[PDB]
Amino acid sequence: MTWYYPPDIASDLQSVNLPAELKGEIFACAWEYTRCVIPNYTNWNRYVAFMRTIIIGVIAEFRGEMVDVTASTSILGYDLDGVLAALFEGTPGHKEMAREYKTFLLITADKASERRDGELFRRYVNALAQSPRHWFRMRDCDALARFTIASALACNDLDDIWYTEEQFEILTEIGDTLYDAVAFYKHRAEGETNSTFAYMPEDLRIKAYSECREILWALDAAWARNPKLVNVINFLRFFGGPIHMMMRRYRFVEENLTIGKNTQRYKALIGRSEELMFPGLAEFLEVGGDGVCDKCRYRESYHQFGGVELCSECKLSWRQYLECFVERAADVFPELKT
Amino acid sequence: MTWYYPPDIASDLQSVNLPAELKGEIFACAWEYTRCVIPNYTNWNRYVAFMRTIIIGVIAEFRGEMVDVTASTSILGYDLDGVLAALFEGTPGHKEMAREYKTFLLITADKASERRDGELFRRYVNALAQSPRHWFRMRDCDALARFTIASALACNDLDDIWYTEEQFEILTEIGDTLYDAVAFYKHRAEGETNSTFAYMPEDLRIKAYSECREILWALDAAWARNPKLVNVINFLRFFGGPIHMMMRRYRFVEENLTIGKNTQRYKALIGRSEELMFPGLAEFLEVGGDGVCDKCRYRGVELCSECKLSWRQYLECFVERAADVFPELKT
Ligand SMILES: CC(C)=CCC/C(C)=C/CC/C(C)=C/CSP(=O)(O)OP(=O)(O)O
Ligand SMILES: CC(C)=CCC/C(C)=C/CC/C(C)=C/CSP(=O)(O)OP(=O)(O)O
Ligand SMILES: [Mg+2]
Ligand SMILES: [Mg+2]
Ligand SMILES: [Zn+2]
Ligand SMILES: [Zn+2]
Repeated sequence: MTWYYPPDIASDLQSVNLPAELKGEIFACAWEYTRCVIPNYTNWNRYVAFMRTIIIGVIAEFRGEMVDVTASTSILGYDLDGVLAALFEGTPGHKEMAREYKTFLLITADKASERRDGELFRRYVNALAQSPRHWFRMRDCDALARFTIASALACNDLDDIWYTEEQFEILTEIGDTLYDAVAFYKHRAEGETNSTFAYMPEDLRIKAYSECREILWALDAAWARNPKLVNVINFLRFFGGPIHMMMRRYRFVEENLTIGKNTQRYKALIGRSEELMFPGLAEFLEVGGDGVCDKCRYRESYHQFGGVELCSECKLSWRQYLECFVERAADVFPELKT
Repeated sequence: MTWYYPPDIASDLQSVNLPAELKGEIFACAWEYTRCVIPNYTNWNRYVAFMRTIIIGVIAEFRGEMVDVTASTSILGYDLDGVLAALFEGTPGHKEMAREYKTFLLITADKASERRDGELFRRYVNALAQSPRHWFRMRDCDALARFTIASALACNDLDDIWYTEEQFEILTEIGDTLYDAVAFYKHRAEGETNSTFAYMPEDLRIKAYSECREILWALDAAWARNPKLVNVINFLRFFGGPIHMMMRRYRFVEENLTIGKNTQRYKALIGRSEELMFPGLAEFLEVGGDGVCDKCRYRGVELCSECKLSWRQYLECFVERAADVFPELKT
């Protein structure tokens, strides 16, 4: 396996002590993922900037101690605010997407370090189980799903396209449900905190893929004749499982071409929430951080999922929320009712 | 489960007696295939023209009797040459792509009808096994591969991009190998005449997918900073397996989100070669028709030990042949 990627990023990470071999695999992952889920572009500078947000994120996912968004320094030799400005300067969601990405670095770096055992990560894992709507919003930011919808419009110079909050919530729910359904087994093997069907009932995993895919086709059909909006649908379609066959990050080939097998720091970051946290996350962490249910089983710190275990009365509410996805979709996207 | 597709094609096939639910299924298939392997467009008119070629093709592929390019009239209520001009007028391969398509209609509708037993089809299936280069050229046309590369350029108003014969051959070999690797099982339980790894040793299936996927990543890299060539790469990448997860035609849900389980007629049509057959097919049929190898078993053809190894060396050779054809891979 040779690692192929544009030379623009081939001398990235000069300040960073990792094997050249590993820099290679990281650069390739950012290229592969960018080309899979933003398969069209008009703006090379934004494309590469997006690639650089994936380079930092890949590193954060497996060596949290190397990435500290709180230090407000160079991150891995990159000036993060300026990379974020190259990407989104003059798009509707610049400031909010800079928050989305910093939240992703903060949480992913904590999860992939000692700091996993700290207050921020405990509050976050607990806050995931607050509610099914809360789950999908945090999972959105963990997967950079609305960040990548914003990035796909930006990289095609669509600086005038945007969505309501509820519209982002439906689009990312479709994307994340589709991915999380295909990535189930892989996520379990890893002991993930962040996988839809650690929380959502396993017996709905096939039905929920099917429903999401179908709605996606329905919105796609409704958006016909506007080729700009194809960049949003393509993100979700290509992210929602297909990347498992396409990216060397995954083991389709290896598996013989088959699919299916310190409370101060918290309070300081909460005070920096306008900088570091997506709109609403600080509230999510204050309300859900300690658990919201007496029967749900929390751990004192964080071939099985590593998160909160929902009690069976909570799981019904999760089941029921999944089961009214079509109505919740048609609701924010009236064009589906037609 | 209901069928979703732009309302532009929702009243196609008014001349065709089929249940509205099968029309719906066919419209969905064409809409879903188009969006999957041509994920961008600028030219909606050309995009609908492409969907309609897929609509006709879906119907040829399961009821050959309902499609006859030979009869020189409208096909399933479409003016075929008109859909093809809507798609390709001003593009560099209009005449060739029209011949390409017509060959697909000719061979697909024979395969899926009584004509399956004719000289023309008998010669075509023997011609598949002439050589591995021949297989990939004919598989190309059976899958509308280069037809779809051309349509991806057209649907994005790239009226001036084209490839040499050699360059299409490699591009479609990438796509057809990736697709045929993944679709192996779907095709074994179908008894396809047209599957790569019925000819290519089955053990190279995994290697080949890997290597094709690796070359497609190398090509993608080389073509960086030229957004218009993404439409070529995107076709091969999304055609080559990922459609099994994305289109309802396939069984990803139903399999629990898993992948991996007369001679007068013949001579009349050769006489209409410039109209009905891709450049060179006539020859492939003339020379290949009665088999090429004393040892190979003809009547899909079953290859001898000598031939099977020659095909092996042709697969193993792929990187060299791609780099030969596309200097951009060497660097
Ligand atoms: C920047 C980012 C979102 C992730 C870094 C690794 C990358 C780029 C993976 C491919 C994109 C996916 C599937 C992200 C889901 S977050 P996940 O942790 O569930 O991804 P995984 O399933 O482990 O690949
Ligand atoms: C336009 C066309 C070429 C085919 C008509 C039906 C469609 C739209 C199928 C999907 C496109 C593919 C993968 C073509 C392979 S032909 P095959 O018969 O070997 O593929 P199969 O696996 O049976 O779909
Ligand atoms: Mg992960
Ligand atoms: Mg078929
Ligand atoms: Zn509970
Ligand atoms: Zn032989």
